Amino acid sequence: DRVTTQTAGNTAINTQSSLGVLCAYVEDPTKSDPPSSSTDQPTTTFTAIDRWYTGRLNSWTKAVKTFSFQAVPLPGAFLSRQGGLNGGAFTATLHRHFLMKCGWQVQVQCNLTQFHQGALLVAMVPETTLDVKPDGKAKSLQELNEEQWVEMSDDYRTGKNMPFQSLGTYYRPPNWTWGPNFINPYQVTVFPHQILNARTSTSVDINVPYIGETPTQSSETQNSWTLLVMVLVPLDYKEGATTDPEITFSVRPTSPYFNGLRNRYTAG
Amino acid sequence: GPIPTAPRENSLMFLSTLPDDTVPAYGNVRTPPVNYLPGEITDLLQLARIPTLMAFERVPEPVPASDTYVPYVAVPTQFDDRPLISFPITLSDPVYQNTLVGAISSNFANYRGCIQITLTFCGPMMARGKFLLSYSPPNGTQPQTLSEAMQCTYSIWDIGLNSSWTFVVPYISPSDYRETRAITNSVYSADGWFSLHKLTKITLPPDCPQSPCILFFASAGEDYTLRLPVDCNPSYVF
Amino acid sequence: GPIPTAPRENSLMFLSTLPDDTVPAYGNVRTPPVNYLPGEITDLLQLARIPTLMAFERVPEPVPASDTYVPYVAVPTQFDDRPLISFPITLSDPVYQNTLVGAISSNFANYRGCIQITLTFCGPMMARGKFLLSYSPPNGTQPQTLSEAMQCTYSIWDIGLNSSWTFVVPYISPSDYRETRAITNSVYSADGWFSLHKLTKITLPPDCPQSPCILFFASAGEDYTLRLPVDCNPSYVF
Amino acid sequence: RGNNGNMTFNYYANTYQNSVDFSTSILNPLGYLK
Amino acid sequence: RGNNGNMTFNYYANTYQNSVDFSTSILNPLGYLK
Amino acid sequence: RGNNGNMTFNYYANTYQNSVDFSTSILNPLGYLK
Amino acid sequence: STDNAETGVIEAGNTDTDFSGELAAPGSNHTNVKFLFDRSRLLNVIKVLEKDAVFPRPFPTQEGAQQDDGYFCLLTPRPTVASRPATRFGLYANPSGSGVLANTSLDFNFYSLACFTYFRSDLEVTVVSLEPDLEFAVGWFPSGSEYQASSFVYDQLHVPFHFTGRTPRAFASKGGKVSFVLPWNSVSSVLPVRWGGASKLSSATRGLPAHADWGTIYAFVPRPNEKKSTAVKHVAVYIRYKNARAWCPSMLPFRSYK
Amino acid sequence: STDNAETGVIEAGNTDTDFSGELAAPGSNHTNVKFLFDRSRLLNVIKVLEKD
Amino acid sequence: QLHVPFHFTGRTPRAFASKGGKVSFVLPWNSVSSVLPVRWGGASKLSSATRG
Repeated sequence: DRVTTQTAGNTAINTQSSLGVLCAYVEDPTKSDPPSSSTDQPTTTFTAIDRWYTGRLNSWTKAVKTFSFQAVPLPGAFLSRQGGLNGGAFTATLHRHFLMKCGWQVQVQCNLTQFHQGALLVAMVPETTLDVKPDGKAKSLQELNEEQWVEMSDDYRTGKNMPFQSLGTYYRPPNWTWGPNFINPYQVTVFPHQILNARTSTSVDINVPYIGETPTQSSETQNSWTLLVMVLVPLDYKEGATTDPEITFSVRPTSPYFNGLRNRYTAG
Repeated sequence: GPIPTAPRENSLMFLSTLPDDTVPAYGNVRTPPVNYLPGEITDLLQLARIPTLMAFERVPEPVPASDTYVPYVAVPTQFDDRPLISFPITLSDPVYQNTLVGAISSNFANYRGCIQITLTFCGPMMARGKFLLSYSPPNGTQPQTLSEAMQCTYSIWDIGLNSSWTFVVPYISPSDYRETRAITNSVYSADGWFSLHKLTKITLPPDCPQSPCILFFASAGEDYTLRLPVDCNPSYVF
Repeated sequence: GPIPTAPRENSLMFLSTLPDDTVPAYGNVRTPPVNYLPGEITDLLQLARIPTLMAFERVPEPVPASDTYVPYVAVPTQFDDRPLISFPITLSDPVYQNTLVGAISSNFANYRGCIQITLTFCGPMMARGKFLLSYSPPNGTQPQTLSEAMQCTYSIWDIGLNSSWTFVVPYISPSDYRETRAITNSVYSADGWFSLHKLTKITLPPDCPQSPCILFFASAGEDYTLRLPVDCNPSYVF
Repeated sequence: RGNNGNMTFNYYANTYQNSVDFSTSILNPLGYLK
Repeated sequence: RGNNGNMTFNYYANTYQNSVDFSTSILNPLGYLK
Repeated sequence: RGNNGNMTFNYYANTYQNSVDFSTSILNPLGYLK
Repeated sequence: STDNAETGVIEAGNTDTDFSGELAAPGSNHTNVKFLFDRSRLLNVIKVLEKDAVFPRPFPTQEGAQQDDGYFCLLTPRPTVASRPATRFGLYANPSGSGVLANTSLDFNFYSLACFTYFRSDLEVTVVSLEPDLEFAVGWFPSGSEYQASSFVYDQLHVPFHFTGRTPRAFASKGGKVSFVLPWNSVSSVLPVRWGGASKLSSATRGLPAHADWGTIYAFVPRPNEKKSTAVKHVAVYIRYKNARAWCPSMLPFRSYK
Repeated sequence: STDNAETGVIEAGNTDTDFSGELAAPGSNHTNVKFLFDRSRLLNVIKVLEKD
Repeated sequence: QLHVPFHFTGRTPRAFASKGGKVSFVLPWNSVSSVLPVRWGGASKLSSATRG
């Protein structure tokens, strides 16, 4: 058992010691319909893009602390090209369609030995902004390698690290305390998730269909499923064990929905 | 004894939209008949799908006559690679000042659906040209030259024995209803610009005049539905 | 003539919980559809039986980093005969600060039923130990050593190929409903402490690290029902 | 139609509610091109 | 359901009471492991 | 019984009027001498 | 028992999972989300208009501006600053100085239950004056629209336009209270309590869903403009949610330690 | 398309008049003229009589 | 600038009277125990409590 050879398009990934699947909210998530708000003929799926793209994430050592997480947005990951991960043909498509709509398979990657311990937590939270400190500039591919992890401060816990706006100098400068977007780390296992540790598994999967505030959000602005990995108990290993294991990931779109041709996107 | 009652918090108020009627102070009257005169209105949308002439800013030759604003297009002879007319879709822009769907949209809040614009040629029959018209959803900048308006959504058009070409801007949208005016010019209220380009030169024999003209119309399509009124703009009376 | 009526003492008041509805001031509108997005909530109890990581006070080594509070257990190597973790059952204690049933209980007044806690091991596969977990209803003092936690209600637990052990605190009670927080820490609101002891030593080969770790969860069982809400604690916003 | 909630009853008879006419004895478009 | 005592009648028709939708033409768990 | 005049109807349903119980699944004297 | 929680999905366990004993009866159902929320709740207070109103500006505003602040109430549970949709929530603790204090608001106790990501309802507007012996008038316009502000003279008396219009008004009694239920009117599909996104395509503050809201209530007295008193006055506004739904659950606000 | 508007009467054209795509559902009916006007509206103010 | 307390709002019901009116409503059971005692033995907690 426990050997899951998943084949799509022309690629095929298997993880020999895996666990299973985990759908969300509907037992078969790939089913959908073309959106009702549009009127144009939607460009549906095609077999050249039904794919596992993979991409390297930062490694992890002794020096990490509890609740420290990486988080990658989606499909905004495909735009800025983190970790040697690009959509390739897929970005060349969704630059040219003002409406985009799709659900996601993910299986994440590690492999610790049998003389280790330490629990990760792979989960994809819905509808968050865990990539910006309030200056207004979204962080990009250069400033990922200076930290390797987000040390989980209190300002994400109290919702103080969401981008506010220019108050206008007619008023008083305020005293902010709360925002509705936050992360409560004692609570984060209410989302589709599974404990990945050196106990039983090596690589493990999530699966999720669509959620949205509208039938179809915009092309290059929305980010529904950020996926975040966070450590609950740190690693311990004696001198001679394999130092600093490596993390990558594998993202699959399922049943894409495009709408609306124009020129290739050039940012204003 | 009387039936026991309990008045709730809503006492003696009157709501403007309150769906009920009031006791008449004088009743049992008759009226003149109606049926002889034709032309009823059940919905104003039977009204709304009539052609209406748009209104544009005049090219840089301001004639000092009153209100130098022009319901046509003066095509130039000269070769340049910028469009003839480019205007957005926000139904309060100064190009949508007196179109019907603009006019009866100007007092409503939200609509849904398509927007037809058509264009009627007017020139000498011995003249002939090729004109394409193109539409793009909101990009970062505005699509300017012919490759950009080429890739998106267009139709080329001949000059022949007829004189028009019915065009319908498709209805792509995040949310099904859309606003009518933009208090903040967001993605929910604009839908990208519209333009038309000259593809090949206007071609015409000698001793017949230069620079032909084209009129623009604007009408509601089939799916164009309105909802939920708002108080009006009295600025016409001042 | 009108029907005779008699207004009772309740005139023009509005009750907050008053089970009735009011006349709309604007009606007959439509809405965008719903059905496309999945994941409804009928009851929050479908919400309430999800695992949730507890939160404990750190052992006496205060790391000066922010909020030195720990969602696991650091088992020591040394032989002593006091339990590893002991915590009461009052659903406002600082061990129940961010568990789900604690969280959505913190704004309700009364519940009824069981409370599952389970615990997930995390250590090297070549390590193995025997751990018992025990529960006692309110005695005079607190049961401390292994005879006291032995007599009451317990389960021993292996380390093998799996990694957890689902445990359910039984529901013994004077009265069927119970409170959620104790204004006076009485018999109706507490139900005795919970603890777990190490029964035999953790056993592990050379060149693999000491002191393994165990995570704790806390979830509602089957019979866990809530009732009768109360106004909330706004102290999160300050 | 209009806007009412009067799906049960009205109080007065309709000849006291609004005037009715004399005795002289899926929608439609607005004028064809024949 | 909610909380009502309106087991006899409501005054307005329900299309005036609350909005209804368009035409696109014993409880359940929250996501299995297949 | 008690004291009521409500021989026609009550307004709310009785589950909103007063609490009812759970499911555990000519008068009489007060204790005989056997 | 002896199942492991690392598969992400574990069920519940009654007493006979491993012990001797039988499962207990279900107590109540004060749990269903379309009953739990249906509670009359005030969000804030309102300074009453008495003249030709003017409404606040876009995001930056230099001094010398003339707007009348704290007269509108963009009624949402979402955090709001100066009666326009903000993204964070202020509490002006050290208010000494110059420069006007903005009108903040938030629905406090809604989040402490809220384990959701998307929400759906209708609401009702309940108003109550705090000052005695007062008679007033409430107005409203829908979301994705904007207030009309001018005045037209009648018999030398300047009277503003918000006495009349299309959108409904309501005139109270002698110290009465006005209430009515109000349905959906939003351009988007469901109300978000979390959002990614931005208002326009580029160069926008990332996070505020500007057109997924309800609307606003303003109060004003039925008097002409030139007969206005010098004492200002106040009025509160209340909301009770109705027929609610919910989707795709999430976390809770973090409790103190502290 | 390719009809001419100079006949005075032109109909409307959906998306499949010349493009690929299908027509959209009707949204609402806040359009009928015996519902649109039914709104309480003041026209003016009045000085009050007190004599002959 | 006006300090307003929290007991204007909340979950549990409020009631605002009229001009010198009177407020009344019926209220059901809510007690953790079974029936109301007019006599009692017992104590609040297990030990060191006032008996009665």
